[PDB]
Amino acid sequence: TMNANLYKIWLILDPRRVLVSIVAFQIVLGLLIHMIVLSTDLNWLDDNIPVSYQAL
Amino acid sequence: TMNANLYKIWLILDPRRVLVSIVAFQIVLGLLIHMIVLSTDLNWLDDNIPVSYQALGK
Amino acid sequence: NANLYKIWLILDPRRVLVSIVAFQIVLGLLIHMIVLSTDLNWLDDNIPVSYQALGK
Amino acid sequence: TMNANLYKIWLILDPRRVLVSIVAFQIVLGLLIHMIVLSTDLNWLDDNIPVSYQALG
Amino acid sequence: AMLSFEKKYRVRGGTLIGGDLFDFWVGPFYVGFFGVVGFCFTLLGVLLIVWGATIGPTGPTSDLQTYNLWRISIAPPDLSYGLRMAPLTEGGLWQIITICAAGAFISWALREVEICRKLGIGFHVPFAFSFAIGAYLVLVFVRPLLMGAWGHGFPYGILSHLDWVSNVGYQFLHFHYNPAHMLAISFFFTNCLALSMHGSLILSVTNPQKGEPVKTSEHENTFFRDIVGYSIGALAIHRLGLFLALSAAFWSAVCILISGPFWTRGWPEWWNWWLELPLW
Amino acid sequence: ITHYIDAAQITIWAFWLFFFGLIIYLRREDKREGYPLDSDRTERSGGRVKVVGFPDLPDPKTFVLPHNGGTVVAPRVEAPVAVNATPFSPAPGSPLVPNGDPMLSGFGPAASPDRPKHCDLTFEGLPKIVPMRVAKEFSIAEGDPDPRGMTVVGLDGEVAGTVSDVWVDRSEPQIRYLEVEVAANKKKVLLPIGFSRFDKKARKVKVDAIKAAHFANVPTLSNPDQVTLYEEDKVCAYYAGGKLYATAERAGPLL
Amino acid sequence: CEGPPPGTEQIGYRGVGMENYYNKRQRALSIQANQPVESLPAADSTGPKASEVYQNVQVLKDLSVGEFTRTMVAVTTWVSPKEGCNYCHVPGNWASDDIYTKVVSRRMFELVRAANSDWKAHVAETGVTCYTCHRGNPVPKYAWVTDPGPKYPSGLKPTGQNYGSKTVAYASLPFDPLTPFLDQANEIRITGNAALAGSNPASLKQAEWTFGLMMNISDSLGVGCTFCHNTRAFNDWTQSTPKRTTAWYAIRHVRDINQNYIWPLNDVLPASRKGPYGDPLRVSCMTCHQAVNKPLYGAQMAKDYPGLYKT
Amino acid sequence: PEYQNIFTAVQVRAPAYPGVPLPKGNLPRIGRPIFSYWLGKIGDAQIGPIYLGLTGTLSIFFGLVAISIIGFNMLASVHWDVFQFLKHFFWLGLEPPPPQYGLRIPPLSEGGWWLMAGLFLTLSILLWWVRTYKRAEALGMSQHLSWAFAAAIFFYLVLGFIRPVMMGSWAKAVPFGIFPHLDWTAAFSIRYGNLYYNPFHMLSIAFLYGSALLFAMHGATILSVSRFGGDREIDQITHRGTAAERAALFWRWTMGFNVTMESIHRWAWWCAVLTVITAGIGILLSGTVVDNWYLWAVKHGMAPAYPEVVTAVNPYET
Ligand SMILES: CCCCCCCCCCCCCCCCCC(=O)OC[C@H](COP(=O)([O-])OCC(O)COP(=O)([O-])OC[C@@H](COC(=O)CCCCCCCCCCCCCCCCC)OC(=O)CCCCCCCCCCCCCCCCC)OC(=O)CCCCCCCCCCCCCCCCC
Ligand code: BCL
Ligand code: BCL
Ligand SMILES: CC[C@H]1c2cc3[nH]c4c(c3C)C(=O)[C@H](C(=O)OC)c4c3nc(cc4[nH]c(cc(n2)[C@@H]1C)c(C(C)=O)c4C)[C@@H](C)[C@@H]3CCC(=O)OC/C=C(/C)CCC[C@H](C)CCC[C@H](C)CCCC(C)C
Ligand SMILES: CC[C@H]1c2cc3[nH]c4c(c3C)C(=O)[C@H](C(=O)OC)c4c3nc(cc4[nH]c(cc(n2)[C@@H]1C)c(C(C)=O)c4C)[C@@H](C)[C@@H]3CCC(=O)OC/C=C(\C)CCC[C@H](C)CCC[C@H](C)CCCC(C)C
Ligand SMILES: COC(C)(C)C/C=C/C(C)=C/C=C/C(C)=C/C=C/C(C)=C/C=C\C=C(C)\C=C\C=C(C)\C=C\C=C(C)\C=C\CC(C)(C)OC
Ligand SMILES: [Ca+2]
Ligand SMILES: [Ca+2]
Ligand SMILES: [Ca+2]
Ligand SMILES: [Ca+2]
Ligand SMILES: [Ca+2]
Ligand SMILES: [Fe+3]
Repeated sequence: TMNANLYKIWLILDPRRVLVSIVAFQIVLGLLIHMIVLSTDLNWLDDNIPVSYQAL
Repeated sequence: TMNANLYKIWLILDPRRVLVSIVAFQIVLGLLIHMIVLSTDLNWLDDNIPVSYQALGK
Repeated sequence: NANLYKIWLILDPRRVLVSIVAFQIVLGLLIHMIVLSTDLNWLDDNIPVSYQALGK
Repeated sequence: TMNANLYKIWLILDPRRVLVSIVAFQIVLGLLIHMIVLSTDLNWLDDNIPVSYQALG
Repeated sequence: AMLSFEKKYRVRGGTLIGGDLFDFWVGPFYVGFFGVVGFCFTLLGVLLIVWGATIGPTGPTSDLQTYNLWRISIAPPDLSYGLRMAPLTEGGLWQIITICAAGAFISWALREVEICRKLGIGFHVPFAFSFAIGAYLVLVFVRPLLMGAWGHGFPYGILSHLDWVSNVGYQFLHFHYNPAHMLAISFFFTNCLALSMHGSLILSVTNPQKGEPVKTSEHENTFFRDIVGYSIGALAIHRLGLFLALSAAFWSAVCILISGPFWTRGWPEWWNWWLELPLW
Repeated sequence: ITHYIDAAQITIWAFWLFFFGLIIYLRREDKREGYPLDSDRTERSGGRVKVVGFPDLPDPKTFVLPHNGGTVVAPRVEAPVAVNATPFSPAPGSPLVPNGDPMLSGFGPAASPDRPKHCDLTFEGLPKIVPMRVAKEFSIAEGDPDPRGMTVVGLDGEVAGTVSDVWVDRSEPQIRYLEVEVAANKKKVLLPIGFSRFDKKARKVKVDAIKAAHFANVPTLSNPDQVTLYEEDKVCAYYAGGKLYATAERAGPLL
Repeated sequence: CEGPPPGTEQIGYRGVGMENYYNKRQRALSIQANQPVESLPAADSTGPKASEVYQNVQVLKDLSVGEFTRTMVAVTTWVSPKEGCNYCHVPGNWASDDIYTKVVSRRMFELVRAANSDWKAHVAETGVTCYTCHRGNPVPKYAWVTDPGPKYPSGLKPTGQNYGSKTVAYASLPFDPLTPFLDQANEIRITGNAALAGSNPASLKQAEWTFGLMMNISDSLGVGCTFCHNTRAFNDWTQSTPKRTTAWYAIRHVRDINQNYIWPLNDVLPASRKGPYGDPLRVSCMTCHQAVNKPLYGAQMAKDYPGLYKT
Repeated sequence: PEYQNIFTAVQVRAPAYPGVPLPKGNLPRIGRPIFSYWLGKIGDAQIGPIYLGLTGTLSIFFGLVAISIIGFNMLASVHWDVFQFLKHFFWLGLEPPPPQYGLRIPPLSEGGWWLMAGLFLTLSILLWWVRTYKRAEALGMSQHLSWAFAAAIFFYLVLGFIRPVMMGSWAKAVPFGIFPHLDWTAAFSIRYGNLYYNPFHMLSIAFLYGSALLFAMHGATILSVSRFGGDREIDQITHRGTAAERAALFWRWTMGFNVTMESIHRWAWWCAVLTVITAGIGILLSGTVVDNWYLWAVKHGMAPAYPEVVTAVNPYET
């Protein structure tokens, strides 16, 4: 349920500073999540799938 | 049971300074709570459910 | 006391609210962290079941 | 669906600073991604493919 | 000899002790009462150091006596002498030289006070020098006293006193974890950064690029605001540098004062109060 | 094989060579003010002998002042300036004694060089140090008392006057002088912040340097709305003379 | 925080700074906590040897029956005083070895006898009893197992360090030096014997493992490094104290105890006596010394029990 | 009593200074300056604005990546447990790769994160060096700061990069962590036979002590003549005042010689810079040239000798 006057938020919070912060937060959050997953069983880089590429 | 004049809280506290603080706190609390849960038996990433994906390659 | 309301003639209502809000959040975090450090820990107690065991 | 008035974003964010920050971000990302992959099974420098050159000596 | 602007400052008076008796210069040096007293302590101490080098630890005929500059060492007495005076050849020489040094150091600072009085300047320099004296006195007086023997002092030898530091440090297994020591080092390091920052900025605005005029206070503030978003100010940088240097000396004295008198175990184990807090 | 010479020993010796060269460099830079020295050897040699020590003086450098302020050279030949004092003893190394009333002698801690008769300038070229009456964009920081209207007391607690204005640094905002309207003669004189302690609750400025009656002789400004370097030093030196001269006990000694 | 004055002892030559400091009040309470249990009255040393009276005596053969019984009473107080004789014995059958505690105890007798007779370079004439380790507890309070450290996610290999661990006296040094040095026998020396580079392949990381072991050794004996070293030259035996020579043999002694006495008992010890890696609780410097430079402050207990010596 | 000029008793305010205008090609500064009353008690109350072009933006990005890689691994080493991360923070670290990998890029699971943190902090610092150079260029100032910064970068580079490469192994570099990097410091001295006997260690100490000596002297000297405007060193240098005259005479009368208002900052500059120059050389020579500094000091006749009051039989001989 959203309000019909929700657009008035841009009379309160600076659009410029909000946009910059969002892309900064999302970029940092995305780096963090990729980091967490690599450090777990879900790692898709060192899983040797489809094959191991390190030949003897 | 809230007070009818509770809206008057925005006559005392700046709505703008309040909104930024809630967003920052909620982001950090969210990050904090996720990490605490990952540190326990509740971990949903290293639990090998549904399967262990590293076994598939070793 | 009947004249307790005059406390707001002495102490700034705006900083007291902020101090109460700030103090309560830290205290809440502190108390959770204390309880989670003891036998009362409800997250790593394998209750209702151990989910790491479920994956072995 | 792209918006027809999206161009007005350059009325909000400074075009020069945006350009500078993208270049900076991408140089970092490029080095970071190359290094992560070099620390994994996908490494293409020490994989002895097509041969190991330290063994010819 | 005098600086070409110096003669108009060579005023009579402002002594703490001595008055007209010793109120004179010897070349550049001001003497005064504490100049005379300090000179005697100093020449004696230096000559007794050289005499200790002449006879060595076990007499001038032994193979341990040496004038090698790194190897000369005058050592404090055995701990068994406690707070008593040892024989001159068994550490008492060290004990007399220590008193000369303290007297030499304290006389130097009081002479500085008389010079400040002549020049009508603040007393910051002798006040700051007192922190160095205090640290020396913590090392040779307060800390030995609290532990009960002058022999806890360090020896007077260019390399031999590093052996003292080494073995005292490792009595606590891993002396790096001393909290006052960490704090003091932070001050020593921060002081060095701040000093290079200050020296660089003054030389760079008074010696600008060729063809440029001397730069301004506005340049100085702008320059560090441009780099770190803050400028402390040309007065405050001198406030900061004094605070950092004195803090480094103070926490030095604290960090050795607590090592023995107020703590006897390894220094890492001190941090177990943190680890054992009921939060984790 | 074995060799006595090794790279650590070679390098440490190389450092000493660098370091002693550096020390001589630094000692040369140190002689760009105050040299050659005033000695009695230069007097008796009829000026043939200049006392400079070792190393000798560097070749002169030039400082280019902004806003067409001219050129400063260092080292420089400075004209001897008379010393308003007579020797306590004729023997070398003896102090001197100020002529007349010491406060007014310009000697000892009352002394100062003759700085330039112009005003230090902002980057934009305005007089840097000015009263708040002129720099109307300045204000007192909220939380601190306004010194204007505070009472100025001398070392003996007597009322010297009232703070009539505050002189600020326009380049790096701070109070540099208080302006004191002296009760005795109604003249307006500068008071350096370095000589001022605020007693905020009393709204009093305490000046330990001089007595209330000494405020009558603070050097005066040629122009009431700016201050020259020359006047800055004359003002500060007059207060500083009080540290040694303002009372008898201040001559010393303690014992 | 502690209060002055500390107790002090000079170790080296004056001014070298080899000095020990300790807290007088903690020493007094430690001395109270390291009291030796008074020895039993002497028994008649005559009559038949235990080898010919009892049915399954494999170690204490030459003791008289009196000296043998006296020994059984003593070990009960030292090891299992709450449980009594039947901690190690099948009720109604003293000869039976059909309980794991008796099999372990038999080897413990050989452990102690080997210590008292063959390791005097370490334990001198003081020696050890069961009490030295057990202190009236069946399971020694200060036994150890290989420490796995904190949990990591599956994609990160544990470092074995950078963690607040009591084992290295609360440094962040490698926190399990016991397994590589007091169980296995990894080389502890890293200092070179030549001024110039060219012949010392030891590494900085080996230095950190060695440093971690020395914290543990020092912490186990309640001493600083200067108890055994002149720290201007850690490697130089000529500037070390005789305690360093003693410590050298003690390291080899500890290795012998774990490899040859404790480890072969692993299969017969219950799972409760084993660490997460399946290894048995075993012996370090702390197990006997318990933060004292000599166990029990050098109390001579073994000398009153002839059965605690070989042949 | 007197005013010591330690705290500003009465602060004044004026609209924030936006900074000296920079030549075309420099980006506009960013930030709306604020005033801190409490910063204004000890120094300048203005915070901001700041310059941030491509160099500093690239620098900060590299630096945030580096710092986060470190922190992530610290948190991972207590299994994401934030409370244990706070408990153990001073002990946690990001560890260099094992020696078995030499100078090759090691696996993500065992040292790859250290090498990435080291690479990106190093690039972050190098870009910060360029920033210090550019900010002086845009103001028309000489490059003394960037020269001194280069000396610090030299030492930093020797510790973590130059020496490990010379020694053929990242395992010989420094771990990222509070107490872990203290372990490294002590272990380094142990391994190389007591760093006290390294002569460049001795020199580096002389210059580190000298920096505190010189700033105590200079810091205290200037405050004592600040009553004469001595803190305004630009105009005291171009137009010697009684501040600069009284300062020199205090020291001339104390110890027989003195410097100038300009040249003390040269003494200060060189003392601070030589601290890290000699430190780099000392570390650069350890392991590469000298393996045991004590035995090197013995060899050149420097090590003190003492009467023998303790001694130990070497069980390896017996
Ligand atoms: C692996 C390395 C990794 C490093 C990573 C770094 C990352 C950054 C990379 C990029 C680096 C870029 C470098 C700068 C680029 C260009 C900058 C520029 O604008 O140039 C124009 C620049 C400006 O021109 P200018 O007209 O002079 O303008 C000056 C201004 O007007 C105002 O000038 P001023 O009036 O203030 O005067 C300037 C100042 C000049 O000072 C400096 O600017 C440089 C300061 C030195 C920095 C480096 C430290 C040196 C360490 C030496 C000790 C090593 C131990 C071994 C000893 C070996 C030597 C023998 O004057 C002095 O201080 C005189 C110094 C005299 C030297 C010592 C005196 C004795 C010498 C020997 C005496 C004889 C021996 C026997 C004697 C016998 C009797 C006893 O040209 C210069 O003249 C200045 C040169 C300085 C720039 C280069 C050097 C510093 C920068 C690199 C430092 C690196 C440190 C690493 C050391 C490693 C260990 C050895
Ligand atoms: C075993 C534990 C569960 C789990 C349990 C929970 C629970 C329980 C909750 C979350 C919630 C969240 N989880 Mg989780 N979470 C899991 C796994 C993940 C993983 C992952 C890689 O595995 C990720 C990236 C996330 C991410 C997130 C966020 C989307 C969200 C908290 C945002 C916040 O703090 O906003 C703070 C920012 C603000 C308040 C500013 C205002 C909000 C703005 C306007 C909206 C932003 C988008 C919004 C969060 C969308 C939520 C949509 C869906 C309900 C997810 N979860 C696992 C499987 N997660 C929370 C949630 O849904 O919140 C609604 C929540 O309560
Ligand atoms: C026995 C162990 C129990 C438990 C016992 C308790 C107890 C007991 C209490 C909490 C309280 C809290 N617990 Mg807990 N808690 C458990 C598990 C959790 C977990 C988890 C991951 O497992 C989380 C994230 C939380 C989170 C929280 C918060 C909802 C709350 C603290 C708010 C605060 O500090 O306000 C401080 C900030 C302010 C006062 C600011 C002013 C008002 C603000 C702006 C509005 C806040 C809305 C408020 C949170 C609404 C929620 C009330 C519901 C009844 C929960 N609990 C387990 C199951 N928890 C407290 C609580 O319920 O408070 C009412 C409390 O006393
Ligand atoms: C003379 C030798 C000494 C010395 C000199 C020296 N150091 C120097 C310099 C010099 C001359 C500089 O010019 C340079 C400097 O700029 O100082 C002001 C520097 C410096 N010395 C530094 C530190 C330093 N120096 C040290 C030592 C020393 N420096 C010496 C003893 C040490 C010690 C003792 O170990 C340290 C820790 C830095 C303060 C600075 C170099 C800074 C740098 O390289 O920065 C880039 C690196 C980063 C990691 C950037 C990270 C970004 C931050 C995390 C900020 C995040 C911002 C973000 C936008 C926030 C957004 C959040 C939103 C929610 C708002
Ligand atoms: C408190 C911050 C720092 C500091 C500040 C400080 N030091 C100061 C001052 C100040 C403000 C001065 O005004 C004063 C000065 O005049 O400097 C030029 C001084 C000074 N600080 C000095 C030294 C110095 N300060 C040091 C440290 C520090 N000083 C701090 C870290 C150290 C260190 C770290 O070791 C030393 C080497 C002198 C240059 C000078 C004081 C000169 C003086 O007092 O002269 C009279 C004494 C002699 C000429 C020699 C006396 C000889 C003795 C009688 C016999 C020797 C006994 C001695 C104990 C033997 C030591 C042997 C071995 C250790 C090698
Ligand atoms: C979860 O955490 C978040 C994300 C929230 C953020 C928190 C971060 C935190 C808390 C970080 C804490 C960091 C701390 C405490 C760090 C302490 C660091 C210390 C004390 C470091 C001290 C010294 C380190 C040194 C000297 C390292 C030097 C390393 C160098 C010079 C390495 C260089 C490596 C290079 C150049 C590699 C090149 C790679 C090549 C090119 C060779 O590839 C083949
Ligand atoms: Ca894959
Ligand atoms: Ca899962
Ligand atoms: Ca549960
Ligand atoms: Ca390939
Ligand atoms: Ca480590
Ligand atoms: Fe300065």
